[PDB]
Amino acid sequence: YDISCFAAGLAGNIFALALFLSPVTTFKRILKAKSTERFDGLPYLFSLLNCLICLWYGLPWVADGRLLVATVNGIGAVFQLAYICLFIFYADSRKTRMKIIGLLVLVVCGFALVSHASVFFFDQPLRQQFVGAVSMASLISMFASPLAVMGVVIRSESVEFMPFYLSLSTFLMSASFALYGLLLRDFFIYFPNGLGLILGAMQLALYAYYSSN
Amino acid sequence: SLYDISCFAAGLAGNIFALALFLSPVTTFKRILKAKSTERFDGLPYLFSLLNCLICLWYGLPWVADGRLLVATVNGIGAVFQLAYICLFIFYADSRKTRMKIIGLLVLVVCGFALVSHASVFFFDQPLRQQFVGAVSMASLISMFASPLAVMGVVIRSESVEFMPFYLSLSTFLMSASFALYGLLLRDFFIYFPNGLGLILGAMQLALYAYYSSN
Amino acid sequence: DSLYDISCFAAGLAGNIFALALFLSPVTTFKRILKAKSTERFDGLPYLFSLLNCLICLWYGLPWVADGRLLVATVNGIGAVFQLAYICLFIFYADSRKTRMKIIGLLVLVVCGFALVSHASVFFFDQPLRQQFVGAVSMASLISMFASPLAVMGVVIRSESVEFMPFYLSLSTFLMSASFALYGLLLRDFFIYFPNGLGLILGAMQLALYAY
Ligand SMILES: CCCCCCCCCO[C@@H]1O[C@H](CO)[C@@H](O)[C@H](O)[C@H]1O
Repeated sequence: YDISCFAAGLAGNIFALALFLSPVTTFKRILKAKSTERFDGLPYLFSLLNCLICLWYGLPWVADGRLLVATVNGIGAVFQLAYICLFIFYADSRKTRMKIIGLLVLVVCGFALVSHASVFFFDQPLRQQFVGAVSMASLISMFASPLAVMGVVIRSESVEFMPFYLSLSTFLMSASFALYGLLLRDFFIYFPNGLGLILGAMQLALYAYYSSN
Repeated sequence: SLYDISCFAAGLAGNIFALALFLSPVTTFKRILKAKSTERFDGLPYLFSLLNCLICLWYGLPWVADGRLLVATVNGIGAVFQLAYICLFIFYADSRKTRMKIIGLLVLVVCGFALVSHASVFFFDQPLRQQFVGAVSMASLISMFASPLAVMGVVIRSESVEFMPFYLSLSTFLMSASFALYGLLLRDFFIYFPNGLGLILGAMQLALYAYYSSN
Repeated sequence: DSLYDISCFAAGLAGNIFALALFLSPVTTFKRILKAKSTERFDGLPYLFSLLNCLICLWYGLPWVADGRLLVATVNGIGAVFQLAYICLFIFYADSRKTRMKIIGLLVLVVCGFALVSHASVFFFDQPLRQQFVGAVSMASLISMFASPLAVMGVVIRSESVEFMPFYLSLSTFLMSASFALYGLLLRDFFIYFPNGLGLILGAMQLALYAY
């Protein structure tokens, strides 16, 4: 019973590694110029903020018996950090440079603030509930982009901006982590990951629809 | 007792008043029905509304919150009506983009709702369940208020009450008042707060209607 | 006894005095409005949002909601009064009937709504859950206000000009945020510390930006 839970966690984590390779396309495009035209820099920053707070949830002081999420969000957050660090010097125009760096300062300092406030002001079991609520809120907030790109596919009647390799992996990742939180009976892990399972399932199905015809 | 009877009277009153609100888009859907076009109309609000009605309906049901059944009844009959609407629309939709958009959002709302209901009964044992489904529900209902506030804005800017009918505004004012009374009697915050907030909005709406209708 | 109290009251008073500059900040606009007698160039909503914030926080400050929260009621009270004065001047000096009606309607919504949530807070909730509720609502408000100065920082970074964003205002705001942060810190009240800690961060970033 335990073994299956742990295996599920490892599987979900390793699956997340695949989703993390998705933004490499714009990063290929940076050598010429890094804006990117038609695209906006902040989401990567946003994603890292999320991964930070979730990593906070993962740590043993906040919630006991919840080790693996700290692992996936940790390696994920670090890899994101690499992205923003790469962006800011290669940023186009000083204005963009300063904006992204500033927002980064905001994220790091703020996360330090909520980490500190969380560990100081809150005693168990409240601490877990709070950091949990914030984590679930972040994960749910993130889902906006896949829903939007789904909208774009419907509008264009074409998968012109939606890759399958990324999508299938994310579907598997949500299913796995949903199983993780469900088996662990921790709601904060289960719910958003289940919602992600739904959004991904819709993604795969609609992809079948527009790839077919 | 007098409290049981009053509670039922308030709940039912809210139900009957609300019925007008649910039947309000029947004119637009009749016009949609004519010439079988959804080109001119959208279309999405029925999804946002169905999601809301389901989550409040879940709250009403006896497993999550007991003795608040009339809420389940209004939200249920309401959800069926909205579902009929999105179905009529979804087949009568003009262009594949609109039809498939509505289909997708429908799958999204229904599966999502299933997820939150199931999680609610699974992960949560009483009374926290009631508190959770309550907060989610209250959040939804308060979120709905965006549209009438918006049309109040349109009325003020256009100095016209074209998009604000008194019959509807008054009826919804009454349902809000009634359910506000309902929660108030039940001493249920989750019922009282959003409908009370709605009572304020309906009151302002009726007032602005008075101000701008007179001339 | 411990050095809890001595720092505790002084932090609140000092923070309040530092805070005073922010409430007087838009008076320049009203000076420019008073000569103008228009309000065309300016809208209009921010004074209402700010009044809403100030009432929710003031309610939190009251002994009805929270015991031992004395200074907060004071600063938020002075704030609410000033904001109400602003809204009255804007609404009377309003440019166009549309603006006048927009503002009057929203003022009605805010005052009526706040009274509503006050009543519900004191009615439905018994301690300590009440303080937790009014705290959560207050915190959401205060954090919500923070969007606008961040917006002016965005405008400054994007537009090379450091127009708007006063150093006096920025320093005063950093100081008030920091002080009330210490107040929440000593009280071990999360709802007080967290938004003000965030304010200390935003003030720090702004201070950094004056060093263009
Ligand atoms: C969006 C969330 C905002 C705060 C929501 C929390 C409201 C607190 C619930 O109030 C009352 O507390 C009782 C316990 O004392 C409950 O058993 C009862 O059902 C309820 O009437």
